[PDB]
Amino acid sequence: IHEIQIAAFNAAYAKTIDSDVMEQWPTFFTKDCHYRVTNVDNHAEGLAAGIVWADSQDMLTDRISALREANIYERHRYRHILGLPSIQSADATQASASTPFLVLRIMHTGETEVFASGEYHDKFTTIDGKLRLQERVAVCDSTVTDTLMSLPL
Amino acid sequence: IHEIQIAAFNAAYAKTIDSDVMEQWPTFFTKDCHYRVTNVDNHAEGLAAGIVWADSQDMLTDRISALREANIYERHRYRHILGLPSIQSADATQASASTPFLVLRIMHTGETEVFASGEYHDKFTTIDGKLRLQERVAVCDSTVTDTLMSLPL
Amino acid sequence: MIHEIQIAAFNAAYAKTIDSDVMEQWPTFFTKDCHYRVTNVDNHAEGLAAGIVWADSQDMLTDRISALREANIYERHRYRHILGLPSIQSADATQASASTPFLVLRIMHTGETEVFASGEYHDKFTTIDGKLRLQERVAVCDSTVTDTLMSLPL
Amino acid sequence: IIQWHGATNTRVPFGIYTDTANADQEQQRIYRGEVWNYLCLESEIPEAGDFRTTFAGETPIVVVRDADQEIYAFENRCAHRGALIALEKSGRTDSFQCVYHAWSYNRQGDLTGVAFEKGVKGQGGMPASFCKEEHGPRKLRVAVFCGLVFGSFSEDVPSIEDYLGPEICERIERVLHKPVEVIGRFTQKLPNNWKLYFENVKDSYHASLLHMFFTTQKGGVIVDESGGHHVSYSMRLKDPSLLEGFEEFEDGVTLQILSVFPGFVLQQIQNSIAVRQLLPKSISSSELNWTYLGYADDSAEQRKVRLKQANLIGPAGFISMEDGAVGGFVQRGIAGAANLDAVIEMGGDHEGSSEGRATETSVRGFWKAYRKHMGQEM
Amino acid sequence: SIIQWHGATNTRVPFGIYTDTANADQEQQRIYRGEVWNYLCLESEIPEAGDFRTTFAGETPIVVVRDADQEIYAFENRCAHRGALIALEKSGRTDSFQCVYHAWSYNRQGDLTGVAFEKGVKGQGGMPASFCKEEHGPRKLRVAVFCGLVFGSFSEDVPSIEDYLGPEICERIERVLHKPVEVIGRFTQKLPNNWKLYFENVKDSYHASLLHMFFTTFGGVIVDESGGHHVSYSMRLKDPSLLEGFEEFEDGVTLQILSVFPGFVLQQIQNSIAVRQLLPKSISSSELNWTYLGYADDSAEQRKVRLKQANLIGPAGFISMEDGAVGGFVQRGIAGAANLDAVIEMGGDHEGSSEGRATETSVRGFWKAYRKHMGQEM
Amino acid sequence: IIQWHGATNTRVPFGIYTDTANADQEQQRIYRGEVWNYLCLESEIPEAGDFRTTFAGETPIVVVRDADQEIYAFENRCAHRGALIALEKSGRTDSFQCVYHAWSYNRQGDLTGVAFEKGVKGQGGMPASFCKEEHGPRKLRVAVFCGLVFGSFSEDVPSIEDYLGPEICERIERVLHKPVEVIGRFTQKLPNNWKLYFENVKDSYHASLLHMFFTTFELNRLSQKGGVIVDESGGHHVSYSMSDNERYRLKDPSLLEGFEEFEDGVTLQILSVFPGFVLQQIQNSIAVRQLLPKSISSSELNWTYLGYADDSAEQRKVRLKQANLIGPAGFISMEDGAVGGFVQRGIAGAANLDAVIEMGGDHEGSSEGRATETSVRGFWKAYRKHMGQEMQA
Ligand code: FES
Ligand code: FES
Ligand code: FES
Ligand SMILES: [Fe+2]
Ligand SMILES: [Fe+2]
Ligand SMILES: [Fe+2]
Repeated sequence: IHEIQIAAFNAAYAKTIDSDVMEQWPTFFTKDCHYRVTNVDNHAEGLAAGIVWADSQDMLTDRISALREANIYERHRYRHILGLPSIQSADATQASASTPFLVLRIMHTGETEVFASGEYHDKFTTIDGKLRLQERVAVCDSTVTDTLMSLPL
Repeated sequence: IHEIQIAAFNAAYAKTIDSDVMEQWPTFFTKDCHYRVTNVDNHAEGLAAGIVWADSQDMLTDRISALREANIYERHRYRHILGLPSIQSADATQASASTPFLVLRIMHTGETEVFASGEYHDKFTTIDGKLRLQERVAVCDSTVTDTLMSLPL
Repeated sequence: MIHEIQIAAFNAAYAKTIDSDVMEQWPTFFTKDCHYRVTNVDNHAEGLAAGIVWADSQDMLTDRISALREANIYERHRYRHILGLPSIQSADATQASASTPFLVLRIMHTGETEVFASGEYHDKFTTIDGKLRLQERVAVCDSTVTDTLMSLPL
Repeated sequence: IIQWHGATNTRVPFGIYTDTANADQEQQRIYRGEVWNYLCLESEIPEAGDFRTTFAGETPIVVVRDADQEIYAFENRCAHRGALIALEKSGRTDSFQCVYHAWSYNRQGDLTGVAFEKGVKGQGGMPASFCKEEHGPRKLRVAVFCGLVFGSFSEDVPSIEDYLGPEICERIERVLHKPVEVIGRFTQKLPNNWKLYFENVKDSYHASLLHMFFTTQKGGVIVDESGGHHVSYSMRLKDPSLLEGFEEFEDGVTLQILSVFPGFVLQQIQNSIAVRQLLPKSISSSELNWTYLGYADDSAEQRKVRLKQANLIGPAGFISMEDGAVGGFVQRGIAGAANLDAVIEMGGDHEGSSEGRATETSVRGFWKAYRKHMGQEM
Repeated sequence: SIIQWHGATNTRVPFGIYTDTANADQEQQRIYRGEVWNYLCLESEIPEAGDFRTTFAGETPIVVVRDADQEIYAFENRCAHRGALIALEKSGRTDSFQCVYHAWSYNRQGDLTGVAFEKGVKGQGGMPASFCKEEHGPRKLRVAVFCGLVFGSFSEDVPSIEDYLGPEICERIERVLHKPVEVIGRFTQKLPNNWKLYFENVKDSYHASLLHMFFTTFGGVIVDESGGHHVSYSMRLKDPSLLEGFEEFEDGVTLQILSVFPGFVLQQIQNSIAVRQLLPKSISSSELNWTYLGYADDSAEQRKVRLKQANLIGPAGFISMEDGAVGGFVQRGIAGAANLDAVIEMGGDHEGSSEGRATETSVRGFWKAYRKHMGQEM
Repeated sequence: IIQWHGATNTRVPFGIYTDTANADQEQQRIYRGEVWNYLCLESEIPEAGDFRTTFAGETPIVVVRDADQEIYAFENRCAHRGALIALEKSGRTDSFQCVYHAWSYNRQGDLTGVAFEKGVKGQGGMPASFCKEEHGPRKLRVAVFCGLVFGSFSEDVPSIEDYLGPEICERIERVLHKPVEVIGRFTQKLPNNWKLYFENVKDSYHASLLHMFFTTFELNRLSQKGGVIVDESGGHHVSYSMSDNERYRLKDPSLLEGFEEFEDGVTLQILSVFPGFVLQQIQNSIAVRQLLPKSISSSELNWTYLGYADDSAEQRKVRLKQANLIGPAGFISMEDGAVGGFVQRGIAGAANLDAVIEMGGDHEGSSEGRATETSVRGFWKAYRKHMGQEMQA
């Protein structure tokens, strides 16, 4: 597992969220994954809470369900701009990697702002063909989220 | 014909616009190209108009000429930050792909802003050895342009 | 041969060192005899030599990091670098002239995020014992303006 | 301060472009006064329940088609605690319902339901002195003219026809003679007070001075009776198909630019047709919403011509890019000059129709209408 | 005038109260720095001598610090020389505070301890013989600690904490904060609205099952004496472990939300425990600081329960996310309506409990306290 | 609202840093009043037609070399409808022409041409009462002193030598004594009111307290006499400082090694001129700074780094190395950037209170020793005089 394979998976992950084909987003994770949105201060102090906290793929599907069916929020999109992954350790089938990210938010009425940046802390595994996330934790540089966070990072 | 291929073309496309060596920008396209800048709204509704709308290399050459010699605007530069492309289909010579982009505008006075973001919808051909754009449509996430757009995305 | 992806993985390690504030390692990306400078497109166009930071030894870099740790007063904050794909001007098996686009965000410990610098690195790379080493890095910033102060190098 | 020199519109006090308290009074006296605000095209809300959200000045609006071709418009403000009612740029609905506490509104903006109005279990709810009937966002008078939808908060505003006057009505009719179609929407955010863009669109004097493209023709200007509305008319590229066009008008007028106070433009440049909506945002910023048009009956060859001609207009327009930045140069040039005056004397103090370029008659015309609405005549 | 109340009743609120900047300055003077208690932090977050955190009361920067006697002290984060912030870290540990500018130093009470070069260097310069250290320092707060909640007031005259809270509030706080707590995460949510819209929101039982559709998809309130404080109580998921819980309060109360004027919330939603601090920033923006809590005695399964339920709250919460946005819907819906009023007529004002679904008595309660403090009664 | 405590400057009202009406008055009474505003160096506009755009206070300005070898400055505002006339930071022009309706201007800023002034085909154009000579941007008086170009709106400001006074003139002359060369420009955006920065640059008190770099890496530093000069206006100041080898716990001490060049012994000379100019000499590091107000809460510091035209490559390299001490990432300067913002935010709840400025006594005269705020109180003496905020004692 090389950085450009992870880069390629990251392109599809990002493309998925950015194009609002949100139903596909859980498929990027194993059945029993961890996914968490957090910030450096929590990370630094070893605090476990997340803005999003999931320990199964089902919970990701349900989060998406709620986005579709229940939650009220104004329309907006993301634009993800990722950097090159760094691998901490890798096999032929598993990897620990971090990836730097920037996420713009563009309101439907036109305003664009830097909504989040940081790095994903990942554990990857290979099911069949391609890479799959067992863990993705989005450690955000800022402790501040503007208004609300409706789409996952 | 894969990601890194396209990424390397993009890098040179971006270096071209960013370093104001703009005369060479049209050489990135075939003689019978399509170039449009639009936004997600227009694109979602199938509306065809473009902030810029060109259907030949020469038309681009003219835009750059108008920019050098005719039009009045305050001096500014762009900075492109591109993500990894992703291929819809490819052969050995022809490719459909999309690249995410962020474009910063830095006025000559010092102010930096996120000026545009979105994805390029691209059609690539080969012209003996070196990749060339048949079509680039810069689909902007925002329906707002700050002040004016003079340099191409 | 030095190619674009050795450079990009090098850049990713470079950025990771600064962004994660493991700043004692930053000087080791560089040769003992390196040039490092931070400047802006105007100074570069007109050929002016001064830098916001101006170093002609690795030791100069180390000294900078020491001042950062021991001496200087500043509000805590982090950078996040977002690098594009390098392009190489010249190249053989040991050495390359290269350029890479950068965006640097600054996030204050209080939460504000802003685009802090953007531009391109102008690099001269060599090889010591396997992987790359910068003989020279010039951060040419697109803006003439620095917001408040620059503490961390680009 | 914002002191007018005299009754003449020859001198405009630079403070008019920076004084925030004046801006507030513009909101009361112009946007929510005796004007018609441009909302959208009737073909953009073709079916009952089609709605759009926009602004009159600073105030958010809903405009919406109801039964039997009827269009209605009201304040996008819930009569409960003031939340925006419609959160979408566009959609289609039977009923509006506030997301906050689930009050509902018909297509005309009447309040038709209050959540737990009667109470629950005869606990709480509204006092008996409460009439849905007496609570509602402000409704706007609506007027349609050649497909253009306009809105006014004012019961005393004249008819769309008298407001425009005969000259303007004919020149509108001239371009909007048959069904049109939206081929694109772009918004251009302007780094100036709205008034600078508006004067700019009426400013025939810069036409061939600022825009050094459009030379590398008998001119003239109509101004209406009030001063508020105006028409400007005219009658080494490697790929010159940008500029190739076709006759379309019975008349060989190849440029008609037309303005309706306080923020509507209709443009015909060759075969390039567009509507512009100008909206104030802050004291030093405004927004210009472009809608590019073709005709329904465009041939394929014809549509393409509009698409190439559009290169002249909009945010990267070979002409329009310059109209966007120039208000900003004014905004900044006067940074140290709030107590001084713009000098606007080309063609004297005349404020009526003229022939020729060497005048600023329609610019002064805008100030006459502005001072009329604002109560700032001497 | 945009801030003129319509009567002595709190059934009408003038929309100008959310945008008038002179009035916000008055809020700083009469509320934040008046007879109130501002929430600073939990005593457990500063457990050792010399541990401190920086925060705000209103717009005024504050330092809160533990001393060796086990007591907690708070003072304004302003050097008594030329005004610099004293402490620059969000949290740390120290013996003395020292200003980075000219190194004046303060004890953990905020008294000025040392002036650099007060008596010159090498007998040259320094202070005048008339200078006296004792006579200069930042404003010191009164500190009150209730169930580990650290509050601060600038006013000598504010009632004691128990008296400020009232008995009903005290016992609802005591019910949640009964044994040692442990912070399990911090997040901040910037709100695009005036602070008062959020604080009204948290008190607004009326919206509970109208705005938040999560529950139908997949009551009861009390106001303090003051009006200031309030309590809200309650007695198809691919993975429903999200809403899986466990008994821990021997009363069956599954939802307790409690507010303390002018910006503290304590919440219990099933097993999800949190504190919120609400701080004004500009006229149209505020900041909501979340401190997620666990009990120090949590088992691993209990704790994971908390972690999972937290998906209900905070910036991405299945409830909370709508709470963060709705303020901004009001802020933007009233853009043209600074002259008009919120209508808050729902439910009756009485001694005792009310059903939460169909009353606005807690919102009115906020306004009674507000007018009192602001001198705005009639 | 904006009330001084008394007749001395030992107490400054914190409201002076946030009051917007007061800031408007600063524009009339300071920037467009009886002062000299720093524009640029003569050597930066050496050929006829060479111009730069900049500001005096908030007002945009163009400064330009004409064919008679003199330098002229005028307001960067077209006399027609207000457009900026010159849109480039720098360049070279024959005539200036506003981009909007092609009005033309010579290099003194007189209006020379109005498009269609007498109509086209006998129609339109200007009334007879419009005279080009009565209509132009405001011209500045221009003064050149040792290559420093300054502008004033006021016909009543003293000549530059008199405005500066003898002490300041000589010390400008001591550094600016032979041709200089620009070797670097950088701008620092400051997150405070302009006045917090100008006070800071006058503030000798903080020199060895805020800036810990020297004390941190000191091993063998020979000790110095420090002092402060204040001109009689109070508006202008100079801060100064004056084995065999200085030793530093630095891997590369070259950072700090230089050569004698002033025949002087003075190792640090920092000089300020009301309301916003700095000339500095820190060993061999020479620079000028231009300070401009931007909003009530922000300002801009424009740095011009200098060498001498006679520098040898070795000497040059010393300057380039010492430059690490200064600017946005200076071992000293980075801190000057942040500290005004610390004040701007510490006083958020304190607009009714006052700064205490009592070091070195109650007046604004020269002083030996760094443990003084005399040059700070000096600033406010000149400030309150321009502003009409003096009190009877
Ligand atoms: S604000 Fe609309 S129902 Fe309450
Ligand atoms: S401002 Fe704190 S010691 Fe001077
Ligand atoms: S604004 Fe300058 S010529 Fe008209
Ligand atoms: Fe124009
Ligand atoms: Fe809620
Ligand atoms: Fe300093």
